[PDB]
Amino acid sequence: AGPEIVKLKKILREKAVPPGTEVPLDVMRKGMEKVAFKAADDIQVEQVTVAGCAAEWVRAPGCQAGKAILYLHGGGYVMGSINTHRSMVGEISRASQAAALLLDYRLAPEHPFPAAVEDGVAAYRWLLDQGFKPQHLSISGDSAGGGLVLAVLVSARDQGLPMPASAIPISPWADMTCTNDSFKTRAEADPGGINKMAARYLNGADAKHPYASPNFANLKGLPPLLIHVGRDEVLLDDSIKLDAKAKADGVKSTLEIWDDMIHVWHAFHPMLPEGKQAIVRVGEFMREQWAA
Repeated sequence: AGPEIVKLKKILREKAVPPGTEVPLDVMRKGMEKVAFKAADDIQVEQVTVAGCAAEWVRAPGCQAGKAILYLHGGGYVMGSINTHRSMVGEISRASQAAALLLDYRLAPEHPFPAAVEDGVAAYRWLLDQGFKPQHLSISGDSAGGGLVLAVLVSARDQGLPMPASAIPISPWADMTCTNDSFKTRAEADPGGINKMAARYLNGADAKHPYASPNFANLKGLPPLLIHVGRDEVLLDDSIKLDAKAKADGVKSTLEIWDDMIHVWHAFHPMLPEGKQAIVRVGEFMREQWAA
């Protein structure tokens, strides 16, 4: 075992709604805004707009000259925002000695798929039109953000974009049909409302569309991947298959299933030792890919 996730699973259990209570969308969004972590005080921010989206360049101490991270936040594609993900991304910047571009890409259901892919690609392109050098770039992202990381890669590659040096999807949702065992096998260990979000993002598009659900994509050509995911999460299967397909596709990845972990446990770094360490390790990984 270990005891910090025990306290914290108990905590998260008492705060989740029931099973299948039906939460409005602005009620869910404000929820997330109201309980989002304050970024550490040593982190600095600087707002920018990019491809018509608001953004923050998110810089911790340490940050090196050429380097950058296109960070994409999770939230189901229908929620989450610079603010909800500022704290964790600070930490990932601290661990990786790079500044992050923390994108407020378009959300459904006002902006359905392929909107948020069109934003990712456009931000990446922008980083390049700023003269960040592909091999100095990394791209990372939790949850829905994690699948998008992929989707932006396939997408940018299809359009002739030089690939970045690493990509680090965290607990990615890369399969919008949500049909994987882990939704059953793993359900009792996590805290379908995730299907309503597909429906919201998809808005009737092919749910196996490569750019929506990149576990059905051609990944041939993409850069070394490090994929994080907790044994006690519903989304486990999405991460193993991500690893399978990459393998299948020529790509390097290191799947690291962390046990007794839950969805994006990184986000609980302020009170969670594995939080802190998973983040450190995300850092080592892009630093490693960059040193190469």
